[PDB]
Amino acid sequence: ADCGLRPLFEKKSLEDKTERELLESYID
Amino acid sequence: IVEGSDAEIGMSPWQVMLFRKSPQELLCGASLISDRWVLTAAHCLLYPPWDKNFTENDLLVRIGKHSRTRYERNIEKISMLEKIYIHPRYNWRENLDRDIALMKLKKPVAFSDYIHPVCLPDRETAASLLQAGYKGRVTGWGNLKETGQPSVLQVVNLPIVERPVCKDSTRIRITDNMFCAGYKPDEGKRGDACEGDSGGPFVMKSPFNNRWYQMGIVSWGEGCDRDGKYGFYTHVFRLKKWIQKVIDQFG
Amino acid sequence: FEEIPEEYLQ
Ligand SMILES: *[C@@H]1O[C@H](CO)[C@@H](O)[C@H](O)[C@H]1NC(C)=O
Ligand code: NA
Ligand code: NA
Repeated sequence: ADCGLRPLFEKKSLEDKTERELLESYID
Repeated sequence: IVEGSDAEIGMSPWQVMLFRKSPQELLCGASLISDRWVLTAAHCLLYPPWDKNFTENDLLVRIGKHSRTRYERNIEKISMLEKIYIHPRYNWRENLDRDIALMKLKKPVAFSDYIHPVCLPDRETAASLLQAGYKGRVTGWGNLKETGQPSVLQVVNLPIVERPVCKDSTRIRITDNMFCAGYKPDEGKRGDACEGDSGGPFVMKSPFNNRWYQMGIVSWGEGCDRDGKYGFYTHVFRLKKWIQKVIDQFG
Repeated sequence: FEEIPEEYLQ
């Protein structure tokens, strides 16, 4: 149920240095 | 990983190192999909042309790692294998079609800041995200160049490539159980998986629910980071019925 | 590679 949510990132609402590059590519 | 960067701490807490006991060395990457199950490429375990056919007792799984070569005391956890399951239609003879394997651990691994499972995609998430131009992320401790080795886990983000471009880049027969990713020569940016990254994950962060999904497994490539070549990845969703069958039957 | 604890190799 908790898959894919990282303790040091999503669980604490911190973003890693390059995840925004992925989001920007998701153009739908 | 060629033309990547050092991972952040806890950036890829599902990353697994497959570690040969004797001689002690990196065999492959892998990923954590539950407290007892690890996903990798079949060719990491079985590849007769190279006289490769590992049994459970040959290998260990190292989870929570960051450093390649260090024993990361109080951070990594080391698990023994109960059983390996290779896809029954893995095609080692020809083109590595269905390049997927599961490993069940002897005991559950404890989750931590450094150890946490990745999600496997549903049909809808796969349909939404597996589109040309959409980027995923590949991680591993493999070679830094085709022809050295990193101190810590490497990461690179790479775009999914249109199927005709994938097919036209190679003489190998490409199947629906594969996809390819990487930049085109005219795109400037670079990067690829390389030897030692096999079996590791290609992940995407769903913009719908904030979760990371493993869409691919590092499968094969012709050299590493060559202009006009692309990395090929096992299409996890296409093989998910097999994954579920194995987990349902064997726990 | 740094040696790992012997407990994992038994
Ligand atoms: C791999 O090893 C097992 C024995 O541990 C053997 O039964 C099997 O036939 C081998 N498979 C191939 C393709 O060599
Ligand atoms: Na071709
Ligand atoms: Na390339």
